[PDB]
Amino acid sequence: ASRATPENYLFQGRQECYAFNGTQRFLERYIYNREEFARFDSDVGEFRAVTELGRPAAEYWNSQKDILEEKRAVPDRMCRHNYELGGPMTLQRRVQPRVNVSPSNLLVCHVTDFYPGSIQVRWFLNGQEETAGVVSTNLIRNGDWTFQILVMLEMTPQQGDVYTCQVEHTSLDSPVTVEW
Amino acid sequence: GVTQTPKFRVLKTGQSMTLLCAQDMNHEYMYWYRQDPGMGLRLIHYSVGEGTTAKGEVPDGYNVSRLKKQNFLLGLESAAPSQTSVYFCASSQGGGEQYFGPGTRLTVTEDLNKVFPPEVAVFEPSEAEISHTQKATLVCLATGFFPDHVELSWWVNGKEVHSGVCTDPQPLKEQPALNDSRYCLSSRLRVSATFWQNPRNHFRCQVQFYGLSENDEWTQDRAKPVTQIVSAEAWGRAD
Amino acid sequence: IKADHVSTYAAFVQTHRPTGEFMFEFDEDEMFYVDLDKKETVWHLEEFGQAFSFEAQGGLANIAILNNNLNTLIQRSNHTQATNDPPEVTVFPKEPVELGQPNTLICHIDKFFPPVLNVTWLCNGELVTEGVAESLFLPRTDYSFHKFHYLTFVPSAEDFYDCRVEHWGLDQPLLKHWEA
Amino acid sequence: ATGLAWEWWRTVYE
Amino acid sequence: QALSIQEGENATMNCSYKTSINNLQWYRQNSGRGLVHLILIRSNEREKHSGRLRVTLDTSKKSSSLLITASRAADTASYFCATDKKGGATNKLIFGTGTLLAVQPNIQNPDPAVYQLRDSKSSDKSVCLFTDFDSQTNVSQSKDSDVYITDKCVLDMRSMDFKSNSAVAWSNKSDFACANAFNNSIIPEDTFFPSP
Ligand SMILES: *[C@@H]1O[C@H](CO)[C@@H](O[C@@H]2O[C@H](CO)[C@@H](O)[C@H](O)[C@H]2NC(C)=O)[C@H](O)[C@H]1NC(C)=O
Ligand SMILES: *[C@@H]1O[C@H](CO)[C@@H](O)[C@H](O)[C@H]1NC(C)=O
Ligand SMILES: *[C@@H]1O[C@H](CO)[C@@H](O)[C@H](O)[C@H]1NC(C)=O
Repeated sequence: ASRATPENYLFQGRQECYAFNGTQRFLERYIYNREEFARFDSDVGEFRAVTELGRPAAEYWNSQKDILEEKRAVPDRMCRHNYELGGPMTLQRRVQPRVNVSPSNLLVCHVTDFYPGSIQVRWFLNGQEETAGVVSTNLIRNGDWTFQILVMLEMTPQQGDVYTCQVEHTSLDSPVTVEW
Repeated sequence: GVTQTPKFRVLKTGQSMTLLCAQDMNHEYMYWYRQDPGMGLRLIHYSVGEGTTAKGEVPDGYNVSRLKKQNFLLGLESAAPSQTSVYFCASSQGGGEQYFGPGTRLTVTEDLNKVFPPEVAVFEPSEAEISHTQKATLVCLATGFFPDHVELSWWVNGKEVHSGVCTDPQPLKEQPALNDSRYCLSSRLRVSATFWQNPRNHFRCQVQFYGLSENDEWTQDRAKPVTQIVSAEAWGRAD
Repeated sequence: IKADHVSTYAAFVQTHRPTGEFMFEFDEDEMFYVDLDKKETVWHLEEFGQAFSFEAQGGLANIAILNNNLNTLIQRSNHTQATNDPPEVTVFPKEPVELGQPNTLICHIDKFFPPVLNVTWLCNGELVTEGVAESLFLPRTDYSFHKFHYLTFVPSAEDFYDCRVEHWGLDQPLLKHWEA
Repeated sequence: ATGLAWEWWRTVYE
Repeated sequence: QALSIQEGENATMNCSYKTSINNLQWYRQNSGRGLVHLILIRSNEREKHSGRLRVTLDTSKKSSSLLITASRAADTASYFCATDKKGGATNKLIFGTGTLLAVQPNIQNPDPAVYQLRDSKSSDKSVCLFTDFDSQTNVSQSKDSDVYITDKCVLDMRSMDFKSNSAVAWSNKSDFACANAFNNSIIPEDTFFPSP
């Protein structure tokens, strides 16, 4: 009853700029549905057929030196141009995280509203960095240019003890600490 | 490999037409320019593929269509005198070389009755020039035509010649003050004195004119100024 | 590929809605896209619109090129439609949960193809039409898609929420339950 | 407010 | 912009653009027909060669120079500059205003003369021919209506390795004569005025 998939076909493409050590590398992908069949890699200098589906496409494109010359200029024309232009608000965006310690026997240190994604969350038990077989979740993208992370800690309390969650981030001069 | 059709056209104010551009080089990008003497080459519209077009420098008044990869069509809905120009088509594969077509000059006039074919007269070499330089120059005069859509060539013994020929770059106005004035053009053919003095050598000046077409209606008594070749000829003399 | 940062133009065309999308992501975060109906560039964060500009023709015509590639690939692939990949749904809040403190509930739909989705929020079993927002159909490296849905709510111990997701890979709508 | 660059995708051989 | 040089010499033409560019190009237009691409220089380059051409680029001044060495008669044309815009469509070019270049021939044995050609049975006009003058002479436009004067043009008799300038003047006027046809124009005193 119903549940018959409507007729649907898809084409998608990619234009990827890989910046590293002042170098730009450019990849252009041609994908039918979920099958990449043709690719241009600037380190290769010409098109390559990823699948048999893309052999006629890669053969014709490699015949036109006009087209090849236009793709070889992309690392300097687009990648380097957009990399140097956006440097201020994207390469150096800093958002300070917020830390929160509360239990659910696990202890959860919740870090919110931070950019970029590189962050270090360590657990301390009475000044000692007892990792104590800690379990942390993967990085959580919120989709609005902010990240999340949750780090669990197996704890068995002694009254008077203090657990400290220290968080080191590129947007923090000194580590932020919060105790339980 | 870029082709433009038509090459010449004369229209009445308010009439419509379509310029067709074609290329057999599988180029992905195509352009339509217009060139007037004062402003240089200016872009009207361009297209980076089937189904997509984009505006240029001077877009107002022109429409474009890219239903096929090989053809780029430029349309004028209501022709105006400001659209009198030469329209160039080009194709490319990127931001490198653009391959241009031969061009298409279009003249928009208020009254189609001002279209006149040319009169072609050939003038035989001066006898003094032959005695002084041992060379003979023939002059050809195309006169009283409108629009300035002419292609002049020289034919010796029924074959076209290019050596020793020099045609004016563009026709001049017979009356520069009056608009819609008729045009004139000159060309020269210089041959050796031995060649001109041969009575069996045939010289002919050919002027291909471009005027009205089949679909245009003519309601006047004089002959229809259709596109035609008007010719003048002269034979050698051993005097 | 070695990279300090990755900037990618991602775009697709398909038969059903959405028929097209053209976006640009910086380190896998959508920085801007071209609204194909309004023919306008839309920036994800308002700070981006003050420091950058993008001619909408870069998206509209690129979508046009891909539509031609779509029709070409349909004929050569003998009208092969791709297998439906069912989505994965996870629901989590943006900030740590505190009763009476305004928060944002995030529904992350992941690893689905084709990019045709009906997503809706349910509060206590009934529809929520206000306080909602959504992201684009974001690209993945395996050429599947993921998407974010947002709902601003006030946490209460007597409220339960659901993210109802419809997809061609599912024989029945998927309810992802979440509560405080 | 400076403008970002883009690149045209190419048409498949057909 | 206009410029004229002698055949076999060097020609240098200049242009300037307004926006930031990725590549600059030079185009040539002979016979008022289709423009032809000549050379392309990228923003990373300062000099590039092609045939007898050498293009120079200066990103700071936003100008460029084209150098034509050992110029020939076929180099006579208009020369344009074409640039793209950073941030715009990579294939959308903007053409600047052109400069006209005329490569005058080297007249070996100048013999300036004004001849009257044989009137035609089909025409009411009388034609005079000012020919065989050297490239130093400039023809001036007629200042009298009903008297039409064309500018000098160069013909090449390739068989005899001979080049010559010429200018034509005609009029439907009984008082019009070749002795006063090319008045209002500076012509050599050496000019030969034979009678018909
Ligand atoms: C998304 O929702 C719509 C409607 O709930 C689904 O079906 C369409 O419903 C409308 C009625 O509003 C019909 O006119 C259409 O013919 C229906 N089909 C299509 C393809 O539009 C649609 O199937 C849902 N999509 C998913 C993936 O669940
Ligand atoms: C970066 O590039 C420079 C120049 O090519 C090179 O000397 C250096 O080793 C590179 N650094 C790394 C980390 O690769
Ligand atoms: C499409 O059909 C033709 C004809 O049978 C076949 O040769 C070709 O391999 C098919 N291509 C695909 C991708 O199935």
